[PDB]
Amino acid sequence: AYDPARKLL
Amino acid sequence: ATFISVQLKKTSEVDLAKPLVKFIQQTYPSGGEEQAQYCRAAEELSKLRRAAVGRPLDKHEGALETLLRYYDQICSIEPKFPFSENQICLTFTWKDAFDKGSLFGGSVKLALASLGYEKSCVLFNCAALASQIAAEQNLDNDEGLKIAAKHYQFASGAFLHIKETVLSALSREPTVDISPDTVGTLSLIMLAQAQEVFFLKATRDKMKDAIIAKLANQAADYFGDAFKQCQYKDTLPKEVFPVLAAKHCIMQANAEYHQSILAKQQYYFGEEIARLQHAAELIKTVASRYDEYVNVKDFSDKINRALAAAKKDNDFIYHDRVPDLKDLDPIGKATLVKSTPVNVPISQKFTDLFEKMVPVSVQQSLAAYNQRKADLVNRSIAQMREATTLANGVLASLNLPAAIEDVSGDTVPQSILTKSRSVIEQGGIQTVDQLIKELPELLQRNREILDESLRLLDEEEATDNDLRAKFKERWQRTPSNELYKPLRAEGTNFRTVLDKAVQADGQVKECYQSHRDTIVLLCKPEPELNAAIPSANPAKTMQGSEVVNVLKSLLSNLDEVKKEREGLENDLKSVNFDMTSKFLTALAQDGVINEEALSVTELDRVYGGLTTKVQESLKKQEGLLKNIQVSHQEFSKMKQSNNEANLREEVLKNLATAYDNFVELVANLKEGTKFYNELTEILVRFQNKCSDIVFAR
Repeated sequence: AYDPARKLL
Repeated sequence: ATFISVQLKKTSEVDLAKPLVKFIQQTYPSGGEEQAQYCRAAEELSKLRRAAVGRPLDKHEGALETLLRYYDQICSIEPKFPFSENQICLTFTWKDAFDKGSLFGGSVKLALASLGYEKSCVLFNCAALASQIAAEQNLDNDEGLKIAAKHYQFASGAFLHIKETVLSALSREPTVDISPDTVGTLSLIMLAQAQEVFFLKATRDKMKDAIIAKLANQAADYFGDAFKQCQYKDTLPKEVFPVLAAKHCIMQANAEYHQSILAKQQYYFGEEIARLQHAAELIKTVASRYDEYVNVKDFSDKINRALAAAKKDNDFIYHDRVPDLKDLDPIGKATLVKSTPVNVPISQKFTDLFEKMVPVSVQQSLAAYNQRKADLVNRSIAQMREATTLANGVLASLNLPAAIEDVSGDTVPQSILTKSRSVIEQGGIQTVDQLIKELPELLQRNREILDESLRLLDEEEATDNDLRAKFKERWQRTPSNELYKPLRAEGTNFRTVLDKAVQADGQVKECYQSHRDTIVLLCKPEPELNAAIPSANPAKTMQGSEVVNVLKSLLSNLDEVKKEREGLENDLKSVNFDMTSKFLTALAQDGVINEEALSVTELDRVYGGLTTKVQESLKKQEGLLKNIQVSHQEFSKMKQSNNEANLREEVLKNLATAYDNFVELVANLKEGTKFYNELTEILVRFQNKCSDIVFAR
């Protein structure tokens, strides 16, 4: 669910 | 005694530490003891280049070893920095050794960001300095000869190496001095002069004239080929051409004179005279045409005496006919020289400053390998979860396995009671109520860090624009505006990260609001919970059924199949293979590291067992889900649609869905929390780059 945001790191 | 040597090439001073430390750091743990030596090596290095090139020159093994060491250490660095892409720009500026340019301007200079340029020039200077030290040897004593012979051969080998690498090593054209043809001729000149030195030893040692003749003849052959190459290209200094012509002749004469002695010892008196006449002809021309470069008088006298005396015995005693030269046999040739191969290290007692630094091709294959391993592991893992999510959602959809635990519509089925107790023991909703409450706070914390960070830049950029405004002269500097463009780019990204994180907060919160009521119920003490689950008349017909025992163990397997994914995922994550030493082997034992095939092979070895058991799970679930859907709808025949039982069924299906949701929700919240806390760590760092830079300014 927070994978999409970790991607942007 | 005149021997040709070569002048050193000039280079401009160049900050060698700069592009190196820059990268060194971009590559290691800041403050980490890696940098403690690798940055401390790129210092000694720049100080070495200074010594090996910037210094006004001293003709001794000291300055030559420094230069040799410098060649070595440069070569030992090429595979340990990213020169290949050249995106690591450092520019080397060398002048021509002879002031040779096609267009008529004295010195032609050339700067290149190619370590291959650097390499060829250092080596050329190595050969030249060697050539100058050789030329100074005392060729009257035994060690003068040994040193000269070794240096001419080294210079020969270096020049030759340069001839065979220089272009592949450079994109464009080289300055003349180092072009393959110029360096090919110089290599041959140096080899000729080493043969000469051996001719001179043979002489000093009073060896057989037959030997001395062949040695001198070989030398003449070398000097003659070098002469020829220079005849129609003039890329060497002015004095080189006459000197080569001279030494060619003087060496032919020495060959003639020594062979003539051999002829007289064999009573070939006519030959003796013919050969001396030839020698005298040669030496005579040299003496008059190259008196500027050569002294031949002693040799001329010694020949004249031998010719005079040979003619006296022959005119009066022997009366042997004197042959035409066209009719003599060739004199043989014997070479005792080899142009020396360049095999770093060419310096003595070499020690590689960056020995420990990992080849750049290895670190690139390691990273490539991890993007491949993450993919392997994540894929397998995500595949599994999705499959478990699906199966749990299906079973709920069927009221399984509550339905078949529901003997009396009177009590809480065992699976429901187990799940209930499982939830209550992990805190119940007040656990999820907390994480949901604190989420917006972890978000705020991070907005705050990012905000104070950028305000710093904004405030310092402000005073900077004011100072440049009221004090143009005393406040000249690169604007803060330009200096801060990079950091404000990280800033903006970070911002877009928080955008996504909030988006996810919203999804998780909407899921929490839409399932919080059932969960609260699920968390009640057994009797209270039971008294909230509507009763039904249980069809006792169901106890023992064929459909039931099949469904029951059909569900037993599905359960084992999913508790299995727990160890599986845990094993995927817990193993690791360090691939460095396998990459080193491929590079030492071989010319190149082919990582694709290498890592694919190691991945299959490390993870293959699991990526196959995982793969088994899925199709084993498919088999189970298919069999269950059918075997159930038969259980649906024995099923009896009475509204008392329909109500019960709704509530049971919902409590099970509630368990799933509780488990899933808690996980998305722990995930989101871990994320925001990592984000605080990364953001606090970013706040330091900001303050550090506002206070260096």
